[PDB]
Amino acid sequence: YFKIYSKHTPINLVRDLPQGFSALEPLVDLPIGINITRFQTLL
Amino acid sequence: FQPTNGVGYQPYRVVVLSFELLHAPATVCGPKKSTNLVKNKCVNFNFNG
Repeated sequence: YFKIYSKHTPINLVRDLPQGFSALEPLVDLPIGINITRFQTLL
Repeated sequence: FQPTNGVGYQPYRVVVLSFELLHAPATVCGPKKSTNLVKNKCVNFNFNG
């Protein structure tokens, strides 16, 4: 099962991650079976 | 194939459905219909999983 959890929040900061707590809800549960090894982003 | 041919020689469309189970999660499921629900009475229930 390929779990993808997500969460959105506002922020006012550039140079580092914000300090604080917030939970990520589940969004996608892919019923696939591809043994993953690597990945890459697309911007 | 001709329309005047005998029914033994007329065209027939055949579809063979096979169900393959592998070492992977089972992703094709049946309808799995349901029934009515009753409250305030002792029942043996079977919800989603």
